[PDB]
Formats: sequence, C-alpha cells, structure tokens
Amino acid sequence: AIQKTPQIQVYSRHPPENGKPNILNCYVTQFHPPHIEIQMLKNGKKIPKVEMSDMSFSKDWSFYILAHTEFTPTETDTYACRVKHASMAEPKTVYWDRD
Amino acid sequence: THSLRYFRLAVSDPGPVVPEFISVGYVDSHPITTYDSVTRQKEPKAPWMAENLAPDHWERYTQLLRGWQQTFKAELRHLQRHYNHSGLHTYQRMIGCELLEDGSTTGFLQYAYDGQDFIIFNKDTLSWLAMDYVAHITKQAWEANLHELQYQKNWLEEECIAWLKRFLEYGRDTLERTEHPVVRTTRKETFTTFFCRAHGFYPPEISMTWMKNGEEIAQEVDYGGVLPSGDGTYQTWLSVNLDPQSNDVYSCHVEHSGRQMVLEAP
Amino acid sequence: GVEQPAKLMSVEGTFARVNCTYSTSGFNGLSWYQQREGQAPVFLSYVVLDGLKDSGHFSTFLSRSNGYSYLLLTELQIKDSASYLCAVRDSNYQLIWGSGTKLIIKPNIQNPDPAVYQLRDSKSVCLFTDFSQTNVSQSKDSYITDKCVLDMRKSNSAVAWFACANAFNNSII
Amino acid sequence: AVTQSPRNKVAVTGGKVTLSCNQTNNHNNMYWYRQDTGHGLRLIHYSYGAGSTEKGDIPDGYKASRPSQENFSLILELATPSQTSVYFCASGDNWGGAETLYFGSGTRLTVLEDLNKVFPPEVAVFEPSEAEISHTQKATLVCLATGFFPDHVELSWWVNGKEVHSGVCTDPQPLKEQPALNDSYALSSRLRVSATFWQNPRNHFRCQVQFYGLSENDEWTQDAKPVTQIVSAEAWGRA
Ligand SMILES: *[C@@H](C)/C=N/c1c(NC[C@@H](O)[C@@H](O)[C@@H](O)CO)[nH]c(=O)[nH]c1=O
Repeated sequence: AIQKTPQIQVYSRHPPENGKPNILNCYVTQFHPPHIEIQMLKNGKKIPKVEMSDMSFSKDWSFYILAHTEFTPTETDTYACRVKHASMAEPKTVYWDRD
Repeated sequence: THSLRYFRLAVSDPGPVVPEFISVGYVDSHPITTYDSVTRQKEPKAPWMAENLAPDHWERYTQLLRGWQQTFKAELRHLQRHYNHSGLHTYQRMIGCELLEDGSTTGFLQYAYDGQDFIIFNKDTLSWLAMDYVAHITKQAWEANLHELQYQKNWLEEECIAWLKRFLEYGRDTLERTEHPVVRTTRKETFTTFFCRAHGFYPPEISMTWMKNGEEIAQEVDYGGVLPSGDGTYQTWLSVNLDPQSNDVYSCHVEHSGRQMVLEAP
Repeated sequence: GVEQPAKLMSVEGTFARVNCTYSTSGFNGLSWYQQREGQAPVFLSYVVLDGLKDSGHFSTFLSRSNGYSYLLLTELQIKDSASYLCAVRDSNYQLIWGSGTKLIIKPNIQNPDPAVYQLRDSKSVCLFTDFSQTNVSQSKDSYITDKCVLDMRKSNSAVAWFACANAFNNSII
Repeated sequence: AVTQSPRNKVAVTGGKVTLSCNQTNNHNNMYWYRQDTGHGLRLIHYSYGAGSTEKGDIPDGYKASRPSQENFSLILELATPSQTSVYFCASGDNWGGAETLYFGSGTRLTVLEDLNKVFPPEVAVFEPSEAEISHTQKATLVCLATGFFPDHVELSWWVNGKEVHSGVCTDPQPLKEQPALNDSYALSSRLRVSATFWQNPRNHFRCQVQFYGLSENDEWTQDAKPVTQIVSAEAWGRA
C-alpha cells in the first residue's frame, strides 16, 4: 500500500586516482516495501560483480541496502546504478560524478 | 548514547532476496544478529558476537525465534482479513531500549502495517496506542493480558538494558574504536566550487565548519551526509561556492574526535 | 538455581505462606503452580513486578532485589492441601522449576477424643481415631500409617496392623 | 483439555515405550517433563510447532516427535530403569515471558528387569468396632489392599452403587510391605459412616481397588496373568 521512493547515492570508497583501482558504492535508502532490484552499470553494460549487503531496517520503517563493486576509474568510463522498485513504474538510474 | 534494537519482518510473498520472515537485531546502529526463514538459524553479524556468546545462546534463541516466525506470520494473516487485503503486505516490528547519557533509560515497542504505524506500546501506562479501527481491536485484545503487559514492561525497563551493556562491553574494541579521517580538498569549475572531503574515519561524527579569509565563517555551503564506505568507515564532503571576483582565501577546519585540522583551499 | 522449602503446617482457616527464592541469570517472570498429590499441577498466579497481586483468594508478593516471592494462601481448607511449585524464567527463557513445598493443613477438632478401637474383620486392624499436635509414628517393623482427615454432612485417624493397646514407639497422647 | 495416554505403563528393561499427548487447547507449545522425588520438574523435549521438536535439560534416552498440532509423543527407544517417573504433558499459551502451562494427568511409568515381580493386590475390608458405635455413635470402616507391586493402584469406595467421597480418607502414598528390593506395597483407606447407616442391613458397602499392571500384549509363561484388573471385597451392614 504505502510506497516510498528510494534515495540513490553513488560515490567512491577511496578518493579516485584515475587508473588506480577503487570500489564505487551505490547506497540505496528510504525504500518500502522491502523488495527491490538494484543493478550497477559501466558505460551502459551491466556490471556482473555487484555485491549487495543484507537488507537493513531503519527506525522510520524504511530499509537501506548498500551495493558496491570493484572498479578502475579512468577519464572516460562512466558508471551508473539502476534501481527498480515498486514505488516507481520505471527503473531509476543515477550516474556517478567524480566531483 | 547507545541503543539496542530488534526488528521483525513478515511479508506476504517470499519473492527473492526478501524471505517470508526476517528478524535482525542492532546495537548502536550496528548489526549483531540475524534470522530468516531461509536459514532458520540465528547467526552473528559481527565477530564480537560469536566470540563472546557460547553456542547455547545461539541454540536456544533460535528455538524461540522459530516460535516467533510462526507467530509473526499469523498476525499478518490476521490483519489482511480485517482489511480484506490480498497480494503483498508488509508487517513490521521494532522493539528495544537505549541507555542515554545522564543515565536515563527508555523503552519502546511498536508495530507497523504496510510501512505506516499500526500499534504502539506504552510501558509507563501499560496500554497500547491504536492507529485505526482494526488496530483498536488488537488493543482491546492485547490489553486483556495483564501478565503479558507487565512482562514486557519488565523487559523494556529492566532486562533489555542488561543486554545492551552486556553487548557494548563485548565489542568495545569495535564500537569504541577511533580512526582519524583522511582529508583532501579538490576544485570544481563552474559552468569556483571548493570541496572539503573526508574518508575513512569512525565515529560517524565530524564537523567541517568551512571558513573564509582569516576569521570569518562562510555562510553559503553544501552538505552530504555520512555515507558508509562499506568497510566500517564513513565519508563526507562539503562544497562552498567562492565569490566570482573577491580573491578571499578559504580554509576547511575539520575537527574529529578532538583533533582539528586546517587546510588550504584551491 | 531455584531453592524452595519442602514442608509447611497451618491451621484450618488462618493462612499460610509458601516461599520461593531464585538465583537465575536473569528474570522474566515468576509463576506459581499447585499440585494436589498425583494430580496435574494447576496454574496459580504469575508475578514479574514488585507489587503483590491481590486476587482475594490469595496474593503473591515479589522482591526483585532481595530475590524471593511468597504466596499468601488464606482461608485454608482440605482442598488447600497440596505441594506448590514455583518456576522462574531465565534471561534466555528457560523454566527453572523448584522442588516444591508440601503445605499440610491441620484439622481443627473441637472435641479431641483420643480413642483406639479394635476393628473387626470380614485379622484385627487397629484404628486410632478422633484425636492436632498428636504426631503418630511408624515403628516395630511388623505397620503404622500417618494421620488423615475426612468429612461429614472432620475426624482424624491412624490405621495400623500385639494388640491395639501395645503402646508402639509413636509418642501417644 | 490436555490428556495423556497411556495413563500407566509397566515395561521391561530394553523395550519400546511411546507416551503420547493430546490437546484440545489450540496451543502450538507442548512440553515433556518428568517429576522425580527430590529435584523438581525437569524438561525433556518440547515443540514450538508442528514438526518443530527440540531437546531439553534431560534428552538422555528419550526421543520425541510432533506429527500434528495436537499430538506430541515421547518415544523411549530403549527403556531402562531410572527412566521410571511421573511424566507430565503441558501445553503453553505463546505469551513469551508470561506462560501459563496447562499440565495433563500424570503418567506413571515403571521399568522392571524381570516382569515376574508384578503383583496384583489382595483386598480386605474390615467391619466396624462395636465400641466405636457405642462411643463415637459412628462406625469407621477400613479397607486394606496389600501385596501389590508396582504402586499403580487407585482405591475407591462404592456404597450401594454410588462412589462415596464423604468420609473416604485413602492414604496418599503407599508403603512397602517388605522394605527391601522388590518390596511389594500396601495402602490403607478408611471410611467412617454414621452408626445408623451401618445398622441398616440394606446398605451395601464396597472397597474397589483398580490395579494397572501388565498389558495384554506381553509375554507371560509362568503358570498367573496378572493384567489390569479391578479387585474388591464387599461388606453389608449388620445390627
Ligand atoms: C537474539 C538475542 C535475538 N533476539 C531477538 C529478540 N530478543 C528480544 C525478545 O525477547 C523480545 O523481542 C520478545 O520478548 C518480545 O515479546 N527480539 C526480536 O524481535 N528478534 C530477535 O532476533
């Protein structure tokens, strides 16, 4: 019945030195009902090494889960995180910006 | 402050990565225990749990948890009847106690149906707070057990805290650990944005009052919450917008666990 | 972990207090049960807070710190003749059952008439009847049973099977 | 509410004994205990639901299963002495810390090395004493059941077809006739009627002793067949 839209937040574990390996996290938060589908992307391809965490509970009855993968940042390759949730009629995609 | 919580999850559909029943416990916003219909065994979620708890605690507290799995699946099948509901519906539970500073303790026990609050327990009035008509029927039935309500008031007030203190001392090496931050500052070009960045610290608490010139705090800023790195450490960033033509200098002033640092701003 | 006395005497009417002291790891509640000599135990009361549960028929007071509880049985009778079992709950929800206190109720007799008769056969048993400080004893390695009480529309007895007035090792009075 | 079957059992050392329990109470918690002289009730096996059998403080030699929601059975694969006690079956309202156990009627199990020792009782009933009638103005009858082993007996009086409970004062625990080894037991019940009741020769008095002993499906070569039987000794009034 009640559905809450997630909060995708894509970032990197350690400050990127392009050409040096890293792990870029996709920290999905504030979603309910608990069932969700999360997939991370590299230049449009589906990253096949996405390791999710166990689903966690929050005091506001929402859930949060952190999916990551090892990646080698460059000056061209882009990374995103696609999430399909019952709150949305289409999957939502958030790209990673170095900032 | 510190807090100990135990959650429960009953859902109408065992669709993958979300079992039919889930129950996880959290100490100070950290996972410790876990149970679900897939494993049917309470397992530790931290190294300082399987080491300081003998096999009997895990053995007997699954025998209880399986009893709670059926009880919790039954209560969900009860609410779906009163709303004539079908399909998927989520039934949640949150219970626990937090030992604050100043010594004052609290207790809480509340339920939730489809995310929204369903019924809330009041230990100091020995009464349940209903949210709708269906939740009121539950109140008029749970309240009819004076033995039950007194037992819970005992657990929240008296026995839960004993678990919290017992759990804090076990993982004192991890829960009271101090890791200093890694602070770097970067520059972003406007289409003049200076970022102060911190990675790999642990307490999840940091102050990044971003200054200006010599002794004037900069009003306008941006903030990002303490996003978890995933190895146990946390990170943050905060970006001022420098004035287009002012030529005033900037600094960062990161303070963390009683060690302030001052940085340059290119 | 739970220690409980094993004997208790009181006068019909009056009242009695069976006790229960626990040393469990934690505490989630204390329950009282009554078992009537080969019948199944019957739930009596549950206490987890500090106060006493005034049920009129009985009461049960608890002490969290001192670590004990007592059951205030009142208005005693023949029905209130049983052993009493207390059970405390562990921090991991394990029932720790005490041994039990046998509360024997004394029959108040308004005409104590110590009389021993030689019963016939239908073999000469002896029936010390209608004597409650008169404590009987089993001896001689023959055959003396213990005291018991009956009802009417209230008299004691002591069956045993020398002659009736053999003055056995029991402290007769 | 909660019942147990069999109510009594006498089995040989190294036998198959199955003690089952049934609950009309729609509870999902059922426990098995054994109450022994000295230390109190000690849990053996229980269940939190159908097919959810777990163990307890004393799972030695016992195994349990729960086929349905209203059946939890204690299975003694290899029976042994010192497995003999009173087994109580309890149901539990799933109230968590609060728990009102509903115990069923006890089960007296006895394991014997040789079955020859099982002895049915011999019932004798003793007419009143004339001095008591003259003095008390009431007549105290006495029934003695002796020579029974094991102690799985229950004494009851039957006056003129009615099981009287007015003055019946059966001894609670039997006593061993020969306090050594097998030590056949004996119990003594007493009924005290008014003098007028005994004086009428139309009132019929009876002392019934029910003895639970060897099950029919057991081997008995000697001679003789001391199976469960009701044994009695009647008595009529006399002026
Ligand atoms: C192992 C420590 C897991 N415990 C656990 C609990 N424990 C508290 C439990 O006693 C109360 O929830 C209960 O008494 C309330 O009636 N609770 C829980 O919900 N989940 C757990 O895994």
